[PDB]
Amino acid sequence: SKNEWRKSAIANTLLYLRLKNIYVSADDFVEEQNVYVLPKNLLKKFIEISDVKIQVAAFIYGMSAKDHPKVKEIKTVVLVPQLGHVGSVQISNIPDIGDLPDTEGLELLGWIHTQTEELKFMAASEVATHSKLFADKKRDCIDISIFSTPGSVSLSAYNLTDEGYQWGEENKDIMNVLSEGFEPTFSTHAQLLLSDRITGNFIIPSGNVWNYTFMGTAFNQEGDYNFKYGIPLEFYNEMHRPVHFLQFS
Repeated sequence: SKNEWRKSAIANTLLYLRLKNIYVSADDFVEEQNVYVLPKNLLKKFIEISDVKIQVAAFIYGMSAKDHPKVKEIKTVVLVPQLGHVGSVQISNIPDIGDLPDTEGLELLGWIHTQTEELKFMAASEVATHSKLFADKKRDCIDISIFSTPGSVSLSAYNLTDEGYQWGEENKDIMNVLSEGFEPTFSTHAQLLLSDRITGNFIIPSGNVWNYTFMGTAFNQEGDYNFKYGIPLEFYNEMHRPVHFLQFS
């Protein structure tokens, strides 16, 4: 619907106001665990480009800080082609950004995403998505979950347990008419800090578009996509609107 598209784009124009009230998860320090540090500028943009209803996700990359090897500063957010849902998101593969400058020395740290339900653990869909991405690759990757609701955003970071990965691998394609054997205790608290004392940037798809929610037939979940440094488009940018052509070859 043209009218619904117009209304939904307007609804997102107020998302910047949620950055006026930011809540970050905190717990007793554990010296054996890493501390993950998110630049405020990345959070601001990430929220600005998100949706009030449909989940939006991206990969986080970074490296150790100067003061301490166990402080991981997030340098770059990689927005990859995805197809979002209420309560879940289909994310394309861990991206190849090796051909880009200043990517040497960057570690894959995990993923970041928005959600519209307040929880104290990774949801069933979160667990499945996380396992699909990281189970055979890098199990120490974190999940930064952002509860986005009128007036505010709340940030919590999680690790997935081996039990969590085990169960996630048994649920390969998502449809939450499911969740048999799901346990809220599959995830543990990871240590997160928000900081305006550091700044970060974005890597985006070579063709700019990342939101395939309304272009499902063109989405290639197992696609080999190309990437570049850039400014990410907002969810209801007109470039994300489906268009049709009649072909004569």
